[PDB]
Amino acid sequence: LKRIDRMKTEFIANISHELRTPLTVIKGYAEMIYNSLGELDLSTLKEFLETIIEQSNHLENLLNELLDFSRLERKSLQINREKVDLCDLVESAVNAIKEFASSHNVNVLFESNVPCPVEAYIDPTRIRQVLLNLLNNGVKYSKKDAPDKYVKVILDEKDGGVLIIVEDNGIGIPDHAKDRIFEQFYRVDSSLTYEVPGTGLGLAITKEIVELHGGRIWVESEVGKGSRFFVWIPKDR
Amino acid sequence: LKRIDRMKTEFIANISHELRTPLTVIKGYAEMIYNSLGELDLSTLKEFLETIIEQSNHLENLLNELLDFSRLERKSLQINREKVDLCDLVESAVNAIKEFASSHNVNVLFESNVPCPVEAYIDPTRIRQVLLNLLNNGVKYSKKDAPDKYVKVILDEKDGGVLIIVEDNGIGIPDHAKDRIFEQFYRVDSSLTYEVPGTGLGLAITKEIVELHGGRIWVESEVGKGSRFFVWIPKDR
Amino acid sequence: SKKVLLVDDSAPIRKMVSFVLKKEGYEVIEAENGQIALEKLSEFTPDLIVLDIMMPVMDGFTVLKKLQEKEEWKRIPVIVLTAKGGEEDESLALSLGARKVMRKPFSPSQFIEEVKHLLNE
Amino acid sequence: SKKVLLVDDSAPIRKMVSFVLKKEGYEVIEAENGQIALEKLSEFTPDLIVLDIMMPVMDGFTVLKKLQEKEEWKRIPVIVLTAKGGEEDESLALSLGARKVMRKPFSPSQFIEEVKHLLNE
Ligand SMILES: Nc1ncnc2c1ncn2[C@@H]1O[C@H](COP(=O)(O)OP(=O)(O)O)[C@@H](O)[C@H]1O
Ligand SMILES: Nc1ncnc2c1ncn2[C@@H]1O[C@H](COP(=O)(O)OP(=O)(O)O)[C@@H](O)[C@H]1O
Ligand SMILES: [Mg+2]
Ligand SMILES: [Mg+2]
Ligand SMILES: [Mg+2]
Ligand SMILES: [Mg+2]
Repeated sequence: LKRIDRMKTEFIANISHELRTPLTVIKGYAEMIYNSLGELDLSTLKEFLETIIEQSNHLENLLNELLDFSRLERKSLQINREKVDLCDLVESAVNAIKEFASSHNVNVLFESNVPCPVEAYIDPTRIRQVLLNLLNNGVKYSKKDAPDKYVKVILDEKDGGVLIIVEDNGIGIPDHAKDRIFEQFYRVDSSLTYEVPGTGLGLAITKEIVELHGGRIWVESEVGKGSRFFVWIPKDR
Repeated sequence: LKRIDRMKTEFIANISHELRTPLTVIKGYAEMIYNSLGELDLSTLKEFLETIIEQSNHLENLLNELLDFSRLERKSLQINREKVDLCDLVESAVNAIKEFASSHNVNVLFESNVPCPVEAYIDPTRIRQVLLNLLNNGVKYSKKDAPDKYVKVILDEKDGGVLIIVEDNGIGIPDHAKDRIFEQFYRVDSSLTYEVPGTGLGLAITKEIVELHGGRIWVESEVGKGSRFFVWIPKDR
Repeated sequence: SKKVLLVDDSAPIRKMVSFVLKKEGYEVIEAENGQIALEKLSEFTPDLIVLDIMMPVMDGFTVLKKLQEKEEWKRIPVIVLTAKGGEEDESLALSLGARKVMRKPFSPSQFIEEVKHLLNE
Repeated sequence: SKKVLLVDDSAPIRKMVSFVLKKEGYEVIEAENGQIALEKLSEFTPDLIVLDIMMPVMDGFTVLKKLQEKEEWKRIPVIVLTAKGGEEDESLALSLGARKVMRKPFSPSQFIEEVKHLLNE
């Protein structure tokens, strides 16, 4: 894992790119107001201040994600388990990615193979974060011209625990990267050459969360066609 | 230089710390306005929007510094030289650090050993950035209880070029760090334990700038007492 | 009222940029990625394209390149509006027919000035 | 009107926090580092200390510790207002006598609520 230092330096630039997206909005609307003081009514001004507050919240979160990363590398993150219904947990996650998936005309689907009161002893916030990460990547890495772009959550329970699959007809993942995509800061060359927004952190965070539950995450995909992400979480003790 | 990976991970947390300082101001004033819509007059509102715009500019700059870092590591930064009067260049730099040095009751002093129309063929913006970095560190790392805290710029020309010294009666620098303080992401343990704001980038950037002029930078200091930074820039061709 | 194709993957940016553009009386058509953009270009010609670079599905450079290889598209003025710092990126975009390149974050007024300059040429 | 010692190394924060505090009629005394703070404490006792952690010259924890070792100082209520995320840092500050710990960025209203709660105890 030497070449890891070459990854961390490409990440610095990627951090500036995504941090300056909400900053654009903030400095934008703020200048809009500061100039159009007469023209603006004091009720659209409210609408404008709202989005500044919300956008400064978004970049607070992007920083929080950086901390939670270094909270896992430094190895101190606590996992607060409880009994949750995964059916409504993933439904909440599917509903959270609605507007993002709509934009790029990606269909979000949830399918359960086993009757739906599926309960498990897991961290409700941390598992959601895993779902969102995978779901997002599903949308983020969809094919250029594929008639119907979709992301599919398949929820099943078997093999001594619960099994979650996140399927997409997307750009697929090459063989040499099938393992390395879970490394910190690792992005597949394609993401770099085709200017895809990203950090290389999502999956590294995701993996550590899954394995802190004593579970496992892997990927089965072929470069042209479809990517499937497998998340397994054990149930009994 | 293996342990460099351990430094880059402490930097992630340090980046969040300094980025969320101007963000505090932005989300602050923005909430102040959004709530006190009636109470606020439309002329203090101007004063408030101004500082939001200026503070979002400050964090734009903090991101710019991160790029310019990875612009030197990736090795593409162009140096645009011209003939500048260093006397007024450092005076501008001394005047730029006025309010910061005042705060922590640090005296900023400029002294020239050679008559003052000192000209050199150098990048006016990049050298200033070096001056500011050293000057800032002068203030940033001053002694707890030293009657009069000072930072001193001594400008002289000798030894085949121009010699700039930045002196401070500050916390000093240990022997093992005398060389390593110019490495990327390197901060002396003291900076970490005593919760001093910083990134570990300043000097790494500074060094690369100095050496792109074909110059050299070193430090002579003793841990208790005083630190002197030497910047040498050659003149003839 | 002229028509503008706004191409960017950030809704907040689109919503913001749309407001400044519509304030000057212009009609705005939004596209969230490079492919969406090209689909909308096939069934109408806008007076201006405001173009982002880093997007999912299709990036701005690909768009720039695909605009060039068509006669009806290569004459449409394009402002590149990107969060990318580089001088290589600016130079590339210009060589692919982009008129102006503006770095994010930007001044909405100066943006408006530049939009008007290209719509009155 | 109660008196508050505002300790922080960022002028913009001080200026902002001062505005919210003075809006509620309070008198504000500003300190830009841990040492400045302690100098001002020796020649007056405030009703509240708003304290930053990461500062040059002297950090907030050092302050917290030096406040404890004096009788006239260890009863003054302290809000720690820091850009540091940690649960270890919150716990440490509390064990050093800090009443509340608030993470930056924060809500100026909730801050004001917490200031009033400690000044009416
Ligand atoms: N569904 C997917 N299809 C194709 N490639 C993917 C998918 N998910 C992840 N990848 C690749 O794995 C890398 C790591 O993923 P992640 O940790 O989420 O980083 P990023 O922030 O770049 O998305 C991505 O940069 C991308 O190249
Ligand atoms: N004038 C000084 N006195 C004492 N220590 C210093 C001084 N300047 C720099 N240092 C040490 O060298 C490290 C590297 O400096 P710099 O690159 O500016 O990083 P930082 O962003 O932490 O200031 C600092 O973290 C500090 O520990
Ligand atoms: Mg991701
Ligand atoms: Mg520095
Ligand atoms: Mg984009
Ligand atoms: Mg501070």
